[PDB]
Amino acid sequence: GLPVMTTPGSTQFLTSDDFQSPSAMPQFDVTPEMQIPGRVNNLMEIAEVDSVVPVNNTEANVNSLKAYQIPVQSNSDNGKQVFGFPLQPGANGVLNRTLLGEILNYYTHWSGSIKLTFMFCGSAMATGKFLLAYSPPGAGVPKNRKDAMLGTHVIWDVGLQSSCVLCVPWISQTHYRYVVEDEYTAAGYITCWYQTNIVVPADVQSSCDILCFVSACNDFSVRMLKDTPFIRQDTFYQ
Amino acid sequence: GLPVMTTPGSTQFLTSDDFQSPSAMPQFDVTPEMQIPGRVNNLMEIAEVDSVVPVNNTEANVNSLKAYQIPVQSNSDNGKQVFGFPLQPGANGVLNRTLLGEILNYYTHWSGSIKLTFMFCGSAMATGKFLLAYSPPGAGVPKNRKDAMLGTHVIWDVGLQSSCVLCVPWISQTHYRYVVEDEYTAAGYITCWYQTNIVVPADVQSSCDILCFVSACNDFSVRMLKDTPFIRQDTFYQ
Amino acid sequence: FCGSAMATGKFLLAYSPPGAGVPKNRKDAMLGTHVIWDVGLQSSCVLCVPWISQTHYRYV
Amino acid sequence: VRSITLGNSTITTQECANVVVGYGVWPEYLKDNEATAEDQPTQPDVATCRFYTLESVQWMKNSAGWWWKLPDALSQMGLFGQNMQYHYLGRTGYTIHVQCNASKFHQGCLLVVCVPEAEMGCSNLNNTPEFAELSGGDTARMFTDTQIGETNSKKVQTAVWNAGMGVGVGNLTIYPHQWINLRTNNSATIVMPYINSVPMDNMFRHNNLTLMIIPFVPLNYSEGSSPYVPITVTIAPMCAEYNGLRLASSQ
Amino acid sequence: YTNINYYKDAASNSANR
Amino acid sequence: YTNINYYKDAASNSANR
Amino acid sequence: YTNINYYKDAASNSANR
Amino acid sequence: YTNINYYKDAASNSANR
Amino acid sequence: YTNINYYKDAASNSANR
Amino acid sequence: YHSRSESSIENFLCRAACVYYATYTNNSEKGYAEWVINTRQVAQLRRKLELFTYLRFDLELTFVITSAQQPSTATSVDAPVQTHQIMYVPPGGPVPTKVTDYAWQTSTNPSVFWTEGNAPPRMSIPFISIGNAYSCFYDGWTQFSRNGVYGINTLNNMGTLYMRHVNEAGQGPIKSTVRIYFKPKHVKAWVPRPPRLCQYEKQKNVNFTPTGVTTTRVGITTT
Ligand SMILES: CCCCCCCCCCCCCCCC(=O)O
Repeated sequence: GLPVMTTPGSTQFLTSDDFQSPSAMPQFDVTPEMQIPGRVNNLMEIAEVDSVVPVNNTEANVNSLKAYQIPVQSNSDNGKQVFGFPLQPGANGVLNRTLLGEILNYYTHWSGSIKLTFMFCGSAMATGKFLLAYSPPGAGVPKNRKDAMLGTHVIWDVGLQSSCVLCVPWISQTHYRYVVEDEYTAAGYITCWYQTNIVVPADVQSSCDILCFVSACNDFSVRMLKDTPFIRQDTFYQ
Repeated sequence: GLPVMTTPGSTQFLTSDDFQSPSAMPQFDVTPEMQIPGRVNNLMEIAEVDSVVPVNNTEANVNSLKAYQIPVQSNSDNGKQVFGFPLQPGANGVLNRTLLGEILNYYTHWSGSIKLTFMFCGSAMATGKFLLAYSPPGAGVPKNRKDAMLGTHVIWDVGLQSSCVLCVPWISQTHYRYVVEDEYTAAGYITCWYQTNIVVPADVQSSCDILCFVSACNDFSVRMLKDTPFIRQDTFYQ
Repeated sequence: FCGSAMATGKFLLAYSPPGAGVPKNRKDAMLGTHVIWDVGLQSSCVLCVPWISQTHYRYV
Repeated sequence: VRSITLGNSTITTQECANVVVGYGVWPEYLKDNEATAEDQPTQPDVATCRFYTLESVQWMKNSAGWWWKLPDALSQMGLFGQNMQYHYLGRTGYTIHVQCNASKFHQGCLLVVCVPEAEMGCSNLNNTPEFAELSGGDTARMFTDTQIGETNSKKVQTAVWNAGMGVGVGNLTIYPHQWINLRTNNSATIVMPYINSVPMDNMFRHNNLTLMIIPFVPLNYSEGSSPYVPITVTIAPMCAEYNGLRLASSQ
Repeated sequence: YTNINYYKDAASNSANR
Repeated sequence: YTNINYYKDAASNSANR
Repeated sequence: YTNINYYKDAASNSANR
Repeated sequence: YTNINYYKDAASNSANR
Repeated sequence: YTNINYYKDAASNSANR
Repeated sequence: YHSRSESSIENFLCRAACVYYATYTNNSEKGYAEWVINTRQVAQLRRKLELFTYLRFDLELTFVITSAQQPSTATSVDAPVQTHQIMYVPPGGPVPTKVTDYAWQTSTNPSVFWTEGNAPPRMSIPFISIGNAYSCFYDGWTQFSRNGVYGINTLNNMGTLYMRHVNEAGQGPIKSTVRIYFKPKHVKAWVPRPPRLCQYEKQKNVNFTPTGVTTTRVGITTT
């Protein structure tokens, strides 16, 4: 026969190889294809769908819908903090289990802007202004509205808009950040502050709630497929 | 299938082979390339950079900067020797650990001219002439200036030039010389002698120092990659 | 510079606009307009102090 | 003869001073095609791209050498330090000008070398050196002609002949460098570009450059000559860029 | 080789990449 | 053969010589 | 390859599909 | 393949059929 | 095959016959 | 008339070098091996790489796996051929804790199964850095406060290799050693650096003990 020489890697079974193999059912006639709605071609399409963020992830709220409710009320002071969490979409509990966070945990590196949407769910009679800020790392988390407003921020008026869409820009020294927590690739902090106050008429509940949504923007990408740490097993399922 | 016949060398792992192998990360999207200064394409570029030669490699000077300092002073006689070392760029301590010598110790054969530069580091008031000579082998090292001047040599006047660049020519019976010491490929000797004297005015230090640099010329080349004898190990580094 | 031809030296000549005090050290002085004068290279240095004022004219 | 003006500051050199330009690359602003941060960069220009003069050191007869970590050395210099404090990311080149004048009756030779990513070793093998030992900001850190003992828990191994990096000191010429020979020159000028594996970086957590001045031939003179010979270092940031404006960092 | 199907069935082909 | 890439990824190629 | 007979006898050929 | 001699010697060829 | 060099080095070639 | 082909960066680095080897025995549930991937535990390849400050290359991986029969008391030990599994776990992925762990399902992790007596397994890896080049040296810290870890180790987040016997243990223990070989290909190098002179001391830093610049000779004229 033709002279050949076998190289290293012969007879190996690499789980990510791409080779042809003989068919066990020659000339099998497959069922005709049928148009089904909702075809998906890339996991980024799933990652780009807004999902409700459990910002209130206290131990007493994770087993109910209170985890998604951000309290807000009329205060007697100024510049109080509403919430604050690190921008760790793949490692922080706040964003870990959303659609974006679940897609991220199948990968090792990520890059791109993050779309944050806040919808005010109080009465139509309520008014108020909020300061939503993103602080790049290097310093700590901002501790007051003065520190928060020195970075990227927007002013949200619930009286004018029931939904504010804040797109957190990608500001990093590297092209990609690790999905797991790593200080070398810290992404910063997201905080919200009272710009003026919640103001309501008589016979209106002063305590209201805000819902936060998260999704990837158009420039988002992931790399280095891996097994997720969210599913595990001890024996085969019978 | 197609008839084939396996030849000797099948299934072997040769460390210097050049074959294709399956990728363990199909369709991985690499980080974009970025322009970085100081791109290096050949080790000869490193070998062509001048490095300071420890000509004074006595036991009391190798743990300080005195190893690089060549003493020079005003004498009461004529034709005294300043220094002398064999032209063994890969085996002699004088040139072993320079940039050229370190590149050479990764290889087995070498060929080409060697650029030697001497910079006088005395006072601007000092004057003097030196005879820098290269003696091809066959006889011994020259023992006096008369013997030294019979071979290749140049006259260096520190009063006219603070830096003299002597390019030692390639004179060998073979196209290449061994990096290791071998008498069959002896390269000769480099010596320096007082041509007239160091002469200084009053209130000027008569003792001065000379720095020597070495680098490969444009015709230099190396062959037969090997492991360097300068790094070793006993256990894995933890 | 009217020293001997054998002398060498470098000097920092600085002009500080008002608003703060006079500079008290070389670190403060070098933060404003300044030039480095080497007597070994030039026996005469010509520093042209720029006009920096809020008004077009200053009182004599 | 030749004057270099940056902002409102000027230095003068000989018309044939032979300025050394890094790896042949002049400093430049980050291009769009190789940028990853999306926010608009801050380019202060004249306010930051100017010559800053650090504290002078004295070249003694037994001096072993000095070093400065480049971004840290200018962390308290005018608006450059303020922008460093107020921005998360930054990139910049440098123009390093080293001045040392002496009479024609003096002798000595210095190596002025700019070392990228000069990771240094610790006297204790099991530890790494602390920030105070690695850098002194404006103040220069001194090399030692002796070997630092292992007792010291977090000091830098400052033996000159290994240059604190476990290498041969005479092989430092591979990095961009210039020789100050008192017989011929009284200054050295090295222009270095931004060298990193990423387009931008944090200026406080990463020291991109290290300037080393090492006397290869010791200073000497006869009795009567001036015994005090200072070395003065003047550094100017070039094409300094910043990103990620937020609250000021404490450090 | 670069890309040649060795089998008569489409299921035998390598992945769509 | 002389030179034909058998894989769809550039990392699979042999050395640049 | 795609389809090349390696033998001189028709009985050596693969199935008719 | 169909018919290609892999060797430089005629004795290496297959049978005459 | 008949004659194709599989390697980039001349020393890898078969004998001169 | 003399070519410099063999002094190219490619030819200099495109040679397979052992970077580590690990052992594991089939006589326990903890009979697996792990290794955090790094190129700084061996002197030779580390020194070759550290001639430069930044590098960018693809990698060819080759494993040499050998086994040795351990002492046993059973008469007539007759073991079948052994099959091994090597799994790569990127950072953040679940890690095995025993031989029979569920993590060995390797549904998404890349893994290779290889049987003894065959050619060594081999796979290719692209340039997988989050930066634009690999870094051999890093004069900085991991924390913004300049406390804690200092040096090149801050940038090492390349993952972990796991190795185990696939076969169930028989009548006698078998101890296996897997040798890992790295071969950079398509190499790009920047900022040449002085060759390492002092011997290496630690994996995660550049710590050294001072050593003389060269070997010595008697006098300045000795030939
Ligand atoms: C069974 C699949 C095995 C997959 C193994 C993947 C190995 C990860 C790649 C490691 C790259 C190391 C780069 C070294 C960087 C440096 O020079 O510091």
